[PDB]
Amino acid sequence: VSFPASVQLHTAVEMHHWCIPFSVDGQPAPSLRWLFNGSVLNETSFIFTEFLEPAANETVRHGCLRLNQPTHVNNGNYTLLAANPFGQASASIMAAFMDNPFEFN
Repeated sequence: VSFPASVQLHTAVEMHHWCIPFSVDGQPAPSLRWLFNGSVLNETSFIFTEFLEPAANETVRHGCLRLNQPTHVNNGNYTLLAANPFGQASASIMAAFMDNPFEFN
């Protein structure tokens, strides 16, 4: 069972944590939904919505659709849809996180 403490460090590396910045306003507070290339994007533990802190001033809410482990499969068009009783809005953005994989001939 019992033995001495051992430890090991490696070369520091930058992760590929990305953020698609967004702002959302409306009262009552709207609901959000994302689309990836036109279809519902279901949030996982590696792709999820995250809000920044509320200013104390405005009604807006700022945040990120965070992507912690993106690869070329995640390259595409992203849309955020918001809706409240008084109206519905949408905004598109194209994003690329990694080049497309090399293919031989």
